[PDB]
Amino acid sequence: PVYVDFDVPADLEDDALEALEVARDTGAVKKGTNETTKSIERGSAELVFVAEDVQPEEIVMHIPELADEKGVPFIFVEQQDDLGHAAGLEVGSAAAAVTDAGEADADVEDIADKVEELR
RNA sequence: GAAGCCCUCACGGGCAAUGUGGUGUCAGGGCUACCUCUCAUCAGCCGACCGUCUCGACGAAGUCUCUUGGAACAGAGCGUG
Ligand SMILES: [Sr+2]
Repeated sequence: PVYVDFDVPADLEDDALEALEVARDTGAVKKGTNETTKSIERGSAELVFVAEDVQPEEIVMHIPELADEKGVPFIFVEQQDDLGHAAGLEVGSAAAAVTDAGEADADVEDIADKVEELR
């Protein structure tokens, strides 16, 4: 909420999670705020997800600005456990990063595009 | 970066991407590229001597004479470990 600066429509979040699921099956994805953080720093990240029900918020507060000064596009998910399920985890995930999609590159592109428009 | 931990005989359950586990800890470390090599460390297995304290077993040689005395464990004489 303090790091969130725009609401994402359930529909968009839907497409993003699906795109993320086919990303792990095909391409490569990072699970965890730390791994997600290094990817954004090493530049090996295409799309990073960030849960919105993260408490404490400090764990993810840095993702937004870090992503901006790195061109890396990012999107919010209303729930932490979905992101983890989608990321293929048996647990939750405060943040996620698609380290190069996989037969989803097309979708990822649009989502990023759609997001930028959503400001 | 799930390669992990806990409970249960098992089935199964719980924990864990807000990081279990690997690596590492100033002879700094890590990574990339090399040489060599380990007996350092950490973990676990086995597992005492001796010594000290206490307890216990075993363990030599007179119960001879006279006198005094209620009593010899005394005096005098002979004898022993
Ligand atoms: Sr959780």
